[PDB]
Amino acid sequence: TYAIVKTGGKQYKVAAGDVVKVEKLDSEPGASVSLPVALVVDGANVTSKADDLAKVAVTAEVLEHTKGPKIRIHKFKNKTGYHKRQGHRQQLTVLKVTGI
Amino acid sequence: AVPKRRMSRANTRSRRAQWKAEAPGLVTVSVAGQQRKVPRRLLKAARLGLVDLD
Amino acid sequence: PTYTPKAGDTTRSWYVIDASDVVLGRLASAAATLLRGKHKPTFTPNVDGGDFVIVINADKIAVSGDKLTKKFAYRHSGYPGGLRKRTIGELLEKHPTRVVENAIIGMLPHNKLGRQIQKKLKVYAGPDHPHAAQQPIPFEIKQVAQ
Amino acid sequence: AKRGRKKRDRKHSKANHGKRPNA
Amino acid sequence: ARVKRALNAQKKRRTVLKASKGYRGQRSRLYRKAKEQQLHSLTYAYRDRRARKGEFRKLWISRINAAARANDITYNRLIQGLKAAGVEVDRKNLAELAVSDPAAFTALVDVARAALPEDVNAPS
RNA sequence: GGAGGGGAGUGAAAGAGUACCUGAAACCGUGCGCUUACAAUCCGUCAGAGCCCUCGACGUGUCGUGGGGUGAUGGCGUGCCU
RNA sequence: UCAAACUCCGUGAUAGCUGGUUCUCCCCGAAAUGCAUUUAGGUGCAGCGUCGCAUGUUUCUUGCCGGAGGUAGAGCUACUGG
RNA sequence: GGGGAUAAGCUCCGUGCGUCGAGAGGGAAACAGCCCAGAUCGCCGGCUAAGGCCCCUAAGCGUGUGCUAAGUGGAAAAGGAU
RNA sequence: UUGUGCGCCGAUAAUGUAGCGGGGCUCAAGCACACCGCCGAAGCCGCGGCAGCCAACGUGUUGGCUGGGUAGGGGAGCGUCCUGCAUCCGGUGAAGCCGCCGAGUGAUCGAGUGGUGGAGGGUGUGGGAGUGAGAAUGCAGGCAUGAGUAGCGAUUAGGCAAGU
Repeated sequence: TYAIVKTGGKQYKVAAGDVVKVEKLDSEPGASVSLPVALVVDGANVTSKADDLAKVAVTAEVLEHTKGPKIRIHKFKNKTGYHKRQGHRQQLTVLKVTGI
Repeated sequence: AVPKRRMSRANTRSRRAQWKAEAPGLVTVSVAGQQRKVPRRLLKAARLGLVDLD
Repeated sequence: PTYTPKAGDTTRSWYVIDASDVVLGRLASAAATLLRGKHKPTFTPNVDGGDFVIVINADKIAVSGDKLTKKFAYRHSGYPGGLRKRTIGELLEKHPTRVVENAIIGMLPHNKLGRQIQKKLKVYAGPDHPHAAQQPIPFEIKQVAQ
Repeated sequence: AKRGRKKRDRKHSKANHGKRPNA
Repeated sequence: ARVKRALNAQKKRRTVLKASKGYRGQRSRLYRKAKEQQLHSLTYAYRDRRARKGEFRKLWISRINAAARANDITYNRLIQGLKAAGVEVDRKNLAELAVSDPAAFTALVDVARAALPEDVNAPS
């Protein structure tokens, strides 16, 4: 009994109790959010029509706001003398899916 | 002619370890009542005292 | 995270393909698909999961056109002027399993894994095979219609 | 001679659209 | 005001050398040769991060097409059906359904078959 | 035999012993963990099985918004400066 | 060491010549053309870059309107020739 | 367009022609100058361009009507040929 | 006989097939015309982070366009040393060196902490620089690869017993 959730432009397969890392949302930690659904499987049956999916939404709570792994970028091209250094850390929000 | 490149670490040690020694095979002989180990080549002499045992 | 096969997740089964009157190119591509485990949905490029493929009746296999006499199978011993060739017709008479093997061997990846896949292909000239204890599942070459 | 004609020929490929550097 | 360049220069030598640990041969001991690797190492990564997205999308297609042909439907038709049927599951989860729980995938295939046209070669 | 060293002492310290403050890097060993004798490798990078160590929660070992070390195998990949 | 020895000094000789010039990011971003040159692998001015000030679409694209050519083509009892 | 032998990956010109120079990514097996397209960073989301969809290799041993017997496809001339 | 679509011969080099990338294909996986999908990049879209130019209003947020780049022009910064002034740490252990755990868009940071150490350091705001090297067949010191390799310097020649 799981569902595929659209958030941040990406679809994650979640169920009750799973913990996911999605793009940053405007919700303080401890708050609850609701997310649309791309598909729901309940036992053997499958809900795939756009109409019934719009009726159901996945509720989840925001655990905390974290940062991703550090990305170090050193662009370079030989015989020229072109170095460019720049880091990056993506801001991530981790949710705990409570119920569907 | 001369070596063109600096031989790497893996290639140096691979050939170097072939430069080793083989320990002699020692047998036990009894001289004057004490047991000392001499190579089997020198077995006969050590019984006649021709071999000095420190 | 996408699912990746663990230690004991892989499984094998035995397929026997009757090579009689099948086109060499068509039979080989079918076998090369099986051996790489392309049919399973658990496919992973760096882990082999192909199913042992037995090819029987390997000497009756049909080659179209004039390729029975005008297609050569070359080989070089490394010595100067050491290039010796055998037309397919001759190669079928001496040892027939070679024609099927090579045409499959050149269909698989050429890396170290493709060398491991080859261990799972047994091909016999006669209509009988010794692997009856493994219960090969007879396999046939169809094409899914679209 | 063999090398020269082959290079000018492989300009006719579908993905080159009939032109190639150094002819 | 003579300045000895030991403190200011040793700083960048530690960064590269510590970050180049695990390399084979000289590329793990000497700052000059390690820096030559860090130029390549961080160029390979930035190229492989972009290529990883295309690579992983690919692996999923291979798993989809393998399971789609097990249900007797080619992949290109299966996608044409799903787009027409209004199912918008991406390839990552479609490959996930195909491997883990095959029962749902058969349900999805049957949806794709229904929404396909009667004669797919029609000039419609 | 000496050189040198081990006890015992001086010393706050002998990781201050007249080769002596602090004691880096190249270079040279020793011990331990992983890996390697069918294999074409600008020596990395992205996936990644297995083994070993660690931090938590739950029993005998089994997962996790985990961390480390090795990396079998696949994909990509033509040194730096002038 | 000899088609004009060695050492010091002028002296840090001078080279339209070869080499070298060390930390980071942000924005913009060319030329290999013209004229002249004891000149052609140099340089000066112009052309193309950037920064500041001034002027504001004057730049550019499309439609329409007014222009002058002498190429492509064609023609030869229309000229000069064949 | 000139020079050349209407040869050169030749040489000298014109072009609000392109690209490389000073440019990554996809295609052409590899292959600065050809074709698609100008990289602010991250994503294990989606649609396409050139090019492809039997296996290597991603997606069609796709559907309809024909043609080829030469592996033509997967190099070439005057000319020969029921 | 005429015009056409595909073909045949002409055909022909020197390491090894070698004028499809390979296997293979005429049971086209070849050619021509129509039709149907799909794969495909750092292109376009989705979600998030940053910066430049401009505008809207505001006592710095929002929005819109833009962000490949060598020679080169402009702006802003990290690190090191010496000093004015003001402050704080240090034999209850500074600097330096080796680690662990982390941090920043970059040079880099750690008044976060372990080990070695034994006497000076940090910060704010100004002043001044012998202030940043990977390369000049660059200079000095230490140490590698070749390598336990070549050699051990004539044309005479050494041997045995005993001793220390």
